[PDB]
Amino acid sequence: AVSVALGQTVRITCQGDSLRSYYASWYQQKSGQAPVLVIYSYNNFSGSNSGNTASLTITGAQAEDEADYYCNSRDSSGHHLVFGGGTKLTVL
Amino acid sequence: AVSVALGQTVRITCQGDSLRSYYASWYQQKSGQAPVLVIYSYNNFSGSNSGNTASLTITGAQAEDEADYYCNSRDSSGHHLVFGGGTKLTVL
Amino acid sequence: AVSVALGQTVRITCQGDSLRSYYASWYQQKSGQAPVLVIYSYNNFSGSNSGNTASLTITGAQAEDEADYYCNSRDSSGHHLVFGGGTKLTVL
Amino acid sequence: AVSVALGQTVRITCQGDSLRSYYASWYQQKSGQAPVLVIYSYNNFSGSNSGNTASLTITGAQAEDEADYYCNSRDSSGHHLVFGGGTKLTVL
Amino acid sequence: AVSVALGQTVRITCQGDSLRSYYASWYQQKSGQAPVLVIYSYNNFSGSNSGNTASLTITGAQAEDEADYYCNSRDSSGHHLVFGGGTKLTVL
Amino acid sequence: AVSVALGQTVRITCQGDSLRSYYASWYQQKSGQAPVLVIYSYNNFSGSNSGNTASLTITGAQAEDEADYYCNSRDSSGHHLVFGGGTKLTVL
Repeated sequence: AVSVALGQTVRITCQGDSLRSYYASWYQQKSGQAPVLVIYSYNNFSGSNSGNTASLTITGAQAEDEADYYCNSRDSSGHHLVFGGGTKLTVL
Repeated sequence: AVSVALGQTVRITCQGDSLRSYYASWYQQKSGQAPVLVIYSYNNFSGSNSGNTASLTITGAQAEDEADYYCNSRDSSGHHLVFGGGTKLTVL
Repeated sequence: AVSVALGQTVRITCQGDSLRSYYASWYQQKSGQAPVLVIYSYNNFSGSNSGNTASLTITGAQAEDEADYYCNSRDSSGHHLVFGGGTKLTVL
Repeated sequence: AVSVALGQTVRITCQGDSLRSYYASWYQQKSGQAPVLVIYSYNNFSGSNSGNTASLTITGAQAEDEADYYCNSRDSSGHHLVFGGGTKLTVL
Repeated sequence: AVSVALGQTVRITCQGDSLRSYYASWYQQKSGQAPVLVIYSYNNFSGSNSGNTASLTITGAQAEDEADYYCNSRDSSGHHLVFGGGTKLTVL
Repeated sequence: AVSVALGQTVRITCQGDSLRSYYASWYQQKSGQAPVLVIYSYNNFSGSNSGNTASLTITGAQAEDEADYYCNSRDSSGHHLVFGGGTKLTVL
């Protein structure tokens, strides 16, 4: 009569070798990530039956080195269903 | 009669080898990511039955090195359904 | 009678080898990403039954090196359905 | 008659070796991530029957080094269903 | 007649060796993560039958080094179902 | 007649060796994580039948080094079901 099934099957398989060999003297300098962000500063939404998905993301500085080598499923998601105002499924 | 099935099958398979060998002296300098962003600064949405998906993203500086070598499914998603104002599915 | 099925099958398979070998002394300099963005600065939406998808993205500086070598499904999505004002599916 | 089944099967299998060998003197300096973010500073949502998913994320500075080498499922999710205004599934 | 089954099977298997050998004198300096965030400072939601998922995250500075080498399922989740306004599943 | 079964089977198996050997004098300095966050400072939700999941997280400074090498299932979760306004499953 009714069958409601919410399933998520995530099968991730990685086979790899990361061999990193430095045989000689080296120098790395990635210094100085100081972005100055000044937003909406130093200056002189929805109604009754609705569905609203709003995202504000502010990041000053992000820096990834030698990372996420294999099968990086970070922050994975699915089927975002933002319904508003009343849902009705009916069979007669 | 009713059957509502929300499924997501993610099967990721990577087979690789990353061999990185430096046999001689080297120098790398990626310094100086200080973008100055000044937005809406230093200066003298929706109604009753609606669905609204708004995204504001501000990033000052992002820097990825030697990253995400294999099968990078980072921030993956699907079927974003932002419905507003009342949904009705009916059979007679 | 009613059957509503939201499915997403993502099957990604990569087989590769990244062999990077430097046998001699080298120098790399990618310094100086300081774009100055000044937006809407230093200066003297929708009504009742609607669906609105608005995106504002501001990035000062982005820099990817030696990244995303194989099968990069980063930020993947599908079926964005922003409905407004009331939906009705009816059979008699 | 009714069968409601919410399932999530996550099978992640990684086989890899990360061998990192430095045979010579080296120097790394990634100093200076002091982004100055000043947001909405120094300056002189939804109604009755609704579903609302709002995210505000502010990060000053994020820095990942030599991390997430294999099978990184960090912050993984699925089937976000934000329903509002009353749901009714009915069979006769 | 009714069968309601909420299941989550997470089977993670990693086999890897991280051998890190430094045979020569080295220097690493990642100092200076003091982002100054000043938000909504120094300046002169939902109604009756609804489901609302709101997240505000503020992080001053995050720094991960030599971490999450294998099978990092940190902060994993699934089937977030935020229902509001009264649910009714009925068979006759 | 009724069968309601909430199950969670988490089987994590990691086999790895982390051998870290430093044969020469070294220096590491990661000092200076003093982000100054000043939020909503120095300045001159939901109604009757609803389900609401709100998270506010403020972290001044987080720093992980040489951590979470294998099978890190820290803060793992599943099937967050925040229902509001009265649920009724009925068979006749």
